[PDB]
Amino acid sequence: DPDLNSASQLAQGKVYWNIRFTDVPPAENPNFRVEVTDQWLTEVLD
Amino acid sequence: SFFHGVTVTNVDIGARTIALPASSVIGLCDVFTPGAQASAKPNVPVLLTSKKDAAAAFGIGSSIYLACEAIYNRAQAVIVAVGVETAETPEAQASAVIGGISAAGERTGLQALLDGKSRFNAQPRLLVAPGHSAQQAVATAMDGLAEKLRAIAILDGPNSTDEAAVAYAKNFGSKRLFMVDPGVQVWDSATNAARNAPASAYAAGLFAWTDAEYGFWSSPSNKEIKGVTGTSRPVEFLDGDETCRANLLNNANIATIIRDDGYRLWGNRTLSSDSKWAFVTRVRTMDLVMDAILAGHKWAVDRGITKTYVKDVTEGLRAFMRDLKNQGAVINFEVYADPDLNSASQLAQGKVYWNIRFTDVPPAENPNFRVEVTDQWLTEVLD
Amino acid sequence: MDAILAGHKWAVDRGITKTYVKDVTEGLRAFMRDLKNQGAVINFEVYA
Repeated sequence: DPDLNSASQLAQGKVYWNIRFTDVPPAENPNFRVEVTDQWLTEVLD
Repeated sequence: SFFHGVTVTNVDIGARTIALPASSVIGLCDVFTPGAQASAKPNVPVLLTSKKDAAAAFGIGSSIYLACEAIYNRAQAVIVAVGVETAETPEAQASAVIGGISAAGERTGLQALLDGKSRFNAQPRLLVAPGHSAQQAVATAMDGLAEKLRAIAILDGPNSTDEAAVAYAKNFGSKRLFMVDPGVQVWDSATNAARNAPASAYAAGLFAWTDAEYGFWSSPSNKEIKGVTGTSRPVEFLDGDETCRANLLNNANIATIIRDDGYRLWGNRTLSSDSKWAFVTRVRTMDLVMDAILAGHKWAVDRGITKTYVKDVTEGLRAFMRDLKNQGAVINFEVYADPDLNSASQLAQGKVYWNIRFTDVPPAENPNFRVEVTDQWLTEVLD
Repeated sequence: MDAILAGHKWAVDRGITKTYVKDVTEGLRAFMRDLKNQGAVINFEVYA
């Protein structure tokens, strides 16, 4: 820790470490967004 | 020491595979007389797979076996038949086909087709009530049933003139309704004469046949009906004229049965208000690639959003659409995880989004030719 | 114009795939190529 490791905190024996992490969320809702287009319809020409 | 010994783990991080839900189960509902020879209870669904199986459960004289005979003579597919007992008035027969729920807590009429997947694992994709769909009460009940099942409810209009067919087809406006107006004149083996069939089970044999012959992305709108020996009120389709009597019914989103004594279905438009869902082929493939993704991804409901999970759902989704492209169902596709919708706030709730964009194969309902006599290669006659 | 109309009634619901536009034109060039060496036309150009 840059801020919590002060000179007054270190002189009392306290020394702080930050452990930030992001866990793996359970994929409780996979959404699928299906759509019919006409975008690749001109690919039937050659 | 977490463990002193040999661990052998199965990491289970592969991309899975997706199968289609068979696309051809036919939901049937007509009348039959229960007795000694009809071995089915008058509201339970019966799974029928053969013509010998339909006569053993309903009898030969039943009006629902004549709908199985219309299907099994053309194709060979699964039929979830319901069957009802013959009511007194023709008005009270419509309230038995619609059904609803009973005092015993059981679905009775057309609603019993919703039990077609919980009991037989075969959800009906074609909804046919032959002869009763000509009433507006039954055909509105079959439209709401067709969205619960993601099915194509094949209607049939009245056998009156074409003004009574346009005025009947103007009531619906739903993309899961397919109407075949002119009544099939078919041979009756009980009275030894040509009776008028409702011509709705005969189109159901065509939908069940093109899935086994050409695939579920092919409209049945040029294929042939087998048992038909004529059409009541014969429609006109002469040469190429865009003002024929049968073409004016396809312009009103009604399929017809055109040729000399009725051997061609004609029309691939459903009764949709949007021009996007106009073709039956586009509605049929969309309801098939959305029930294959839904039933094929029930392994991924608590797998944990890792990098090898989002990458190995997409690779199992790109490979499913790639197996549809070279099969002939889609033309091209684009499957990708959603960049904007997969926010860090949505991912932290368990929601993770995928986009599946594709184009169906549209039925070539109007192949135009542009012939011209020119003089461009006329100087080629010099050597 | 009456041989093309009566000879393409198989293609009125076949579904537009890449093997359909390629194989209507392949049967349409062969109709004109067999009409060219027969002597009815001089040259042609069939294309989508």
